[PDB]
Amino acid sequence: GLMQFTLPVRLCKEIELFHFDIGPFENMWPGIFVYMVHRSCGTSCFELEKLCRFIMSVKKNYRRVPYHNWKHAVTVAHCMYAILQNNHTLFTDLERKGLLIACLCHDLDHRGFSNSYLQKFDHPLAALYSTSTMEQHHFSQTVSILQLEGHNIFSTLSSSEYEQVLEIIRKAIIATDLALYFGNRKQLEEMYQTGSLNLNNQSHRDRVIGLMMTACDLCSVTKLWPVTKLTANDIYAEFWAEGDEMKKLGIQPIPMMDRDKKDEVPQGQLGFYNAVAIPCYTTLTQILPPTEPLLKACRDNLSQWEKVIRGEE
Ligand SMILES: Cn1cc(-c2ccncc2)c(C(=O)N[C@@H]2CCN(c3ccc(Cl)cn3)C2)n1
Ligand SMILES: [Mg+2]
Ligand SMILES: [Zn+2]
Repeated sequence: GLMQFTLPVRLCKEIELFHFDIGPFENMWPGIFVYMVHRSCGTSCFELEKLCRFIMSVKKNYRRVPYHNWKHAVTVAHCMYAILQNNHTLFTDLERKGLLIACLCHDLDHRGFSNSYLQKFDHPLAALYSTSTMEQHHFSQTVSILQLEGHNIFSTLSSSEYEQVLEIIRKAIIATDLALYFGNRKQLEEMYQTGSLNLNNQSHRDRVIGLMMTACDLCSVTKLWPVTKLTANDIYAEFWAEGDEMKKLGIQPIPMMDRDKKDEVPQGQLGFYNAVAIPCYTTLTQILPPTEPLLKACRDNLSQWEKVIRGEE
């Protein structure tokens, strides 16, 4: 009950900002997660012992990949923490619980390869789950860990509440399949512009939560430029590895995954900003006005990639 988590002064103040970087000290990240749960959810939300064990079993189930790793998980959960803290009254006790856990679990057991590559490889997972292949696997790994002895962090919920939170988690993890993002954001754009967006409508809440998941997943593009630039190295380290595995299947990869084409990266980034990132944060800011600092930072990074292209860096 009375056993609070306390960060050092700099992290105490900066953890509240959208552009917070969790740091290189891996042993501090569990603690930073529990801190976020306690302030976002309460000190009564989860049994500490159950939560600690759960977190450690989650960490162990992320692989040693350049980008889709334990650090990405914690980084996505922080961006959701920042959203939820800036939007106190909008979300239910169940949603706050579920969404931090969904963010921590969203890339469980990622091998660093796209849905596309699994399907072209003919991976077993592409037979078990024909769409959102990796995301259905992430949800299936999340249920696994929740079902280890001592790892049921939701044990104090009723049967029906437990079913709702696992449905919040299922939808939130599926929503991280970027292929689903474009149509979701368009639906949200019309609903907002025609003033029919209704947050008591559950089908509507699910779409807004979907877009929050995309926002949190892409939050690399919302950091300060030195963080954004160095994070791009880890992302393209996985893209080029996949490119290499495509070329082993006898398939020319897209330029995004071809290391021979590292020259076209700065133009590649502008398209991403213009086609995904800026639209994602713009729509998020219309629906949830206090998430504007995400759109501001993303625009700052677009300007930096236009300077790279101009050779101002
Ligand atoms: C799934 N996802 C996440 C990210 C992400 C996230 C955070 N920082 C950066 C990229 C991207 C992403 O950058 N992808 C675009 C899509 C096209 N692309 C090209 C295209 C041609 C060349 Cl030569 C180089 N990159 C970059 N895609
Ligand atoms: Mg993913
Ligand atoms: Zn992710």
